Amino acid sequence: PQNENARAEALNLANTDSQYLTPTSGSPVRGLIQDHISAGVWLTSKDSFFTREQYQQYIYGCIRPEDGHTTRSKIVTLPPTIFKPYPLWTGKQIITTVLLNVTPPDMPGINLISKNKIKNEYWGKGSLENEVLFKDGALLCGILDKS
Amino acid sequence: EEPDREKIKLLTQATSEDGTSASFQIVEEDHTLGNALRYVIMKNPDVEFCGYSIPHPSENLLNIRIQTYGETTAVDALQKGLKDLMDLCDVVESKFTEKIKSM
Amino acid sequence: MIVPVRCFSCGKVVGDKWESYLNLLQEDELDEGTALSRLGLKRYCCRRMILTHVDLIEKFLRYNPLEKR
Amino acid sequence: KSLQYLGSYIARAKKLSRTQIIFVASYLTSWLNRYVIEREEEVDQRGGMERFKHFYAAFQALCYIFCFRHNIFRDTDGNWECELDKFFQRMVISKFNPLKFCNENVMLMFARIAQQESVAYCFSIIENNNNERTRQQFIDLQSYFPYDPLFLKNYKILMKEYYIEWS
Amino acid sequence: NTLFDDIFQVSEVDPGRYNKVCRIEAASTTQDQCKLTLDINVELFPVAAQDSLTVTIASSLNATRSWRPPQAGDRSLADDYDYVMYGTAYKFEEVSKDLIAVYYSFGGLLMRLEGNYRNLNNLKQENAYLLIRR
Amino acid sequence: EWNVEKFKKDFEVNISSLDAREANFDLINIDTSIANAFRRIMISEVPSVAAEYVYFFNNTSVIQDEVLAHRIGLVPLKVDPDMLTWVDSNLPDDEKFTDENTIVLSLNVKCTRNPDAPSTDPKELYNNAHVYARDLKFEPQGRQSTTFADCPVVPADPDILLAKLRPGQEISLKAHCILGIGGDHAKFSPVSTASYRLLPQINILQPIKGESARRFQKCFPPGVIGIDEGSDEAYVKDARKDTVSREVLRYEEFADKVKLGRVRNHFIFNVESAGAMTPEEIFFKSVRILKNKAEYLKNCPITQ
Ligand SMILES: [Zn+2]
Repeated sequence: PQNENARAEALNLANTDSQYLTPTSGSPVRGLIQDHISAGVWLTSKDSFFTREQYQQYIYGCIRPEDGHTTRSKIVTLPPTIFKPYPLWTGKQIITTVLLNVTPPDMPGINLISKNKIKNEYWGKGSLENEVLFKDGALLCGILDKS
Repeated sequence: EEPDREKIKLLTQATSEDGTSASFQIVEEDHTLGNALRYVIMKNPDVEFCGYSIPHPSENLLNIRIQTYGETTAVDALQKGLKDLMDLCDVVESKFTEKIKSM
Repeated sequence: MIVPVRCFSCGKVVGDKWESYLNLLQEDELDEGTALSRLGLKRYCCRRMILTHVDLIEKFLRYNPLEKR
Repeated sequence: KSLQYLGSYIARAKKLSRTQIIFVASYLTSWLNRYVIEREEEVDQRGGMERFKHFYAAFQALCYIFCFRHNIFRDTDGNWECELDKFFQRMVISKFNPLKFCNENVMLMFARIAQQESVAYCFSIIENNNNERTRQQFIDLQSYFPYDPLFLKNYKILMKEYYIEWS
Repeated sequence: NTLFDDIFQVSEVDPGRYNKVCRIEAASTTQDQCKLTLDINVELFPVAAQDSLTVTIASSLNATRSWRPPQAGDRSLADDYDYVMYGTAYKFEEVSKDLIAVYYSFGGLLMRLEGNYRNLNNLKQENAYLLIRR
Repeated sequence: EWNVEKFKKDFEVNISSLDAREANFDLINIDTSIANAFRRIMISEVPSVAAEYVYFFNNTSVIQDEVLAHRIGLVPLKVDPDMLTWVDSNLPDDEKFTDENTIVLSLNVKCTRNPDAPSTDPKELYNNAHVYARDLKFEPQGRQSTTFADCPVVPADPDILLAKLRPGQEISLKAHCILGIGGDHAKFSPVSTASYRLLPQINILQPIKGESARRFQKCFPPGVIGIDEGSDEAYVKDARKDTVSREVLRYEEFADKVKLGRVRNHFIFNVESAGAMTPEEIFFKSVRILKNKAEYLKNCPITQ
C-alpha cells in the first residue's frame, strides 16, 4: 500500500495477530501445524535432560534480544532440576523459560489446566501426562500437543 | 593500513552498559565457528551465558551473546575464547604432525 | 547422455569407470556385485551410478548430419 | 549544525574584537553554568550518553576555540580571561567522560595544547578508554567544520584578510 | 534448613515406556502411613527394588541471588546426599484427618508424599529441594 | 575452569591407514563441535582449483554447449593450490584473469571416418571418437614455465570421457582454471568425502557363554567378538571393526543382554580425496584455516 492512512490499517485492523480467532465461531486459525507438534511431545516428554550448554543454546536459538524478542532486555535462566551428580535441565523447564522471557514482567505468571489427546496409559503405569498443568508460568505437568 | 571494521560487529541495543552483556552480529559466519567458539567460551568459568544463533541461514549471520557474572566484560571473555580457539590448533597440529612423521 | 563425472552425493570421480566397467562384463562375464566392486566403488551412492547408467549417447550419435548418409 | 556553525565562525574570522570573543565565553561557558546545576543527575539513572548528543555538540565548539585561540587572552600579570586554564579541567574530569564522546583528532589537539601551557592533565584518562568503550551521526558532525580552508584559489583574493590562515 | 526427613523402602521401580526415568514407589520403615511416588533419573542414580532411601526435603543449602555452577572450595548441604533435585509443591490435598497427601513437580518429575505430621513443615514454596543419601 | 593445557593431555591421534588418496585417522577426546569444525572446513573452506569459464570456439557435436561446459568444471585438475593466488573479479576481463591466478587449458579434438573391416567397434571405425579428459592441454601463459618444470598441469583422473564424436564434428574450446572453495560451487571440493564416524561400545550385560556365544557372532561383523569356551566366554576384540548394524537388537533372546552405544570422544576421521590433494595435508588445511579464522575475529576492531 501507498499512503499512511492505509499503512496504519494494515498494522492495526487487518493484521495477522488480530485475526487469531475466526470471526465464524471464535475458533483459532493460527498455529504450528506438522513439524513442531509431533516434535513438541519429545521436548515436553520426561526423558528430556538437557545439559548446561544446550539449555542456553535452545533458549538463545529461539530468543534473541539483539533482534529484540525479549522484554527484560537480558536473557534470564532458571536453576537446573538436578544438582548433585551432574546438573541437567529439563524440557518442560524450557517452556517455563520461553514463557518467562516474551511476556511482560508487570503481569504475574500464568495458570492453566488443560487436557491432551494422548491418553494417560501410553507413558506407563497410569501417569498423569494428560493433565497439562501450568502454574506460576511453569510447565509443571503435561506434554504439549496440538490441543 | 586498512582496518576491516565489519567482521566483529557489536550491536548495541541489546548491550549492557557495563559490557558484561554484549551483543554481536558476525558476518562471514554460520555454524562453522558458531559452535566451535560456543564450546570454548562456556569453558571459561566466568561466563554465565553463551549461545550462538542464526536469524536466517541464507546470508552470513552469527549473532552470539556472551553474558558473565562479574569483573569481566563479555568482550573480554570473547577474546579469551578466541585465544583458546587458536591454542587448540596449536595442540591439534603438533599432535597430528607428530603421527604422520612417526610411521 | 554420457556417464556423469562425479557422484551425486559423495564427491568421488565416476566418469573414468564406465567404459572401463563394460570391460568386466562383456569379457570376464562377471556379476555386477564384483564388477562394480573390483573398480573401487564401495559406497552405494557411487555404486547405483555405474550400475544403473542408461548411456543414450549412442542412440544420438546415429543421427549425424555432418556425414554423408 | 548551528552550534557547529557558530564554533568555526569565531575561530576563522579576523575582524572581531578580543572583548567580543569573551562575549561568546560570557554565554557559551555560562551555558555550562546551567548544565552543571540542572542535568548532571540523569547519569546515575540507568541511561547511556546517547541522549546528550546535543550537549557534546556545543562542547566540541568550545574546545574548537581552545584548539585555536591560545595567544589572545594573556595579560601582563600572568592570568587568563575567567580562568581559561581551569574551565576545561572541570568539565572533562566530571562523571560524563567526554574523552570518548569527543573525536580523537580534536583530543589529539586538546592534549598537546594543554601540555605546553599546563591547562589539563587528563592524559592518563585519555589512555583509559580502551577498556571503557545509530553511531554515524556522532562521528561526522564531530568532523564537519563549516569554514574549511577552501580548495578554490581564486575566491581567496576577496577573502585573504577576512579569513584566518592556520597561524 | 530441613522440611522433611525419613528413610523409605523401595518396592516398585516402574520402567514404563521411558529410558531414563523410573517412577519409584516406596513406604517408610519408621512411620507406616507415609509413602513416595517419585520420578528419578535412574540413569544418573540407579534404584532397584527392595532398597533403602533417605528422602530429605530441604529448603535451601547452608538468601543467595544467582545459581552458579560450583567453584573450588565451598560447602553445601547437598555435599553429603547423593542426588538432589529442585521443585515446587503444586497441589496440597488431604485424604482424611492425619492422612494429608501433598503433591510436587520436581521440574516435570511428579512426587506425592502422604502422611500426618508433614502438615507442620511442608509449605508450597517455589524453592523446595529433594535429597537422597545412600 | 578448564585449562587448554589439560586438553593437550586428553587429545590423542591414532593414524590407522594413511594412503595418498585416503587417510583413516582417529581423534581421541575432542568435542563434537570442534571436530565438526574441522570437518566443516574440509568440505567447504579448503581452496581447490577448477574451471568456471569455458570459452568455446568451435563445437558442432551432440553434447551441447553448457553441458560440456559443465562437465569440464567437474574435473579435478591436479593443480596444487598455494601456487596460484586469488582472483579479484570486481574488475573486468582486462586484468581479472592474470598469468598468476588462472591456469589456461585448451581442447582440440576432430573425429573422422576411419576405413576398417568387420556390429563394429567405434574406436577402430573412427579416429578420435571419444573425448577423453586427458586431452586437456596446459597452455603455459605468461611466466608459468620457469617454475612448472616439476609440476606440469595434468588432470588428476585422466580417463574421464567428456564427449563422443562422429565424423565432421570437432571440439575447440579454451578453459580457464579458477581458484575456489566448496561453498560457492561443488566442483571446488577438495575431497571425495571427509566424514567421520564415532567409536561404538558394546557392553555385554549377562554372560552369554556357550550356544549364546556362538550364535552371537552372526549378529555382528566377524572380527569383533572372541569366544572360546566357558572360560573366555566372549569379549570384544575391536569395535572399530564393527559398523553399527544393530542386528542383535532384532533377536529377542539378546534384546536385554547387551548395550550398544558410542564412545562419545573417539572420532574416526576417514578422509578420502577427489584427487587434487592428499587427505593428510588438506586436514592441515583445516587445522590452519580454523587458526586463521579466529585471527580475523581477534585482530579486528570491535565495531561500535
Ligand atoms: Zn558416491
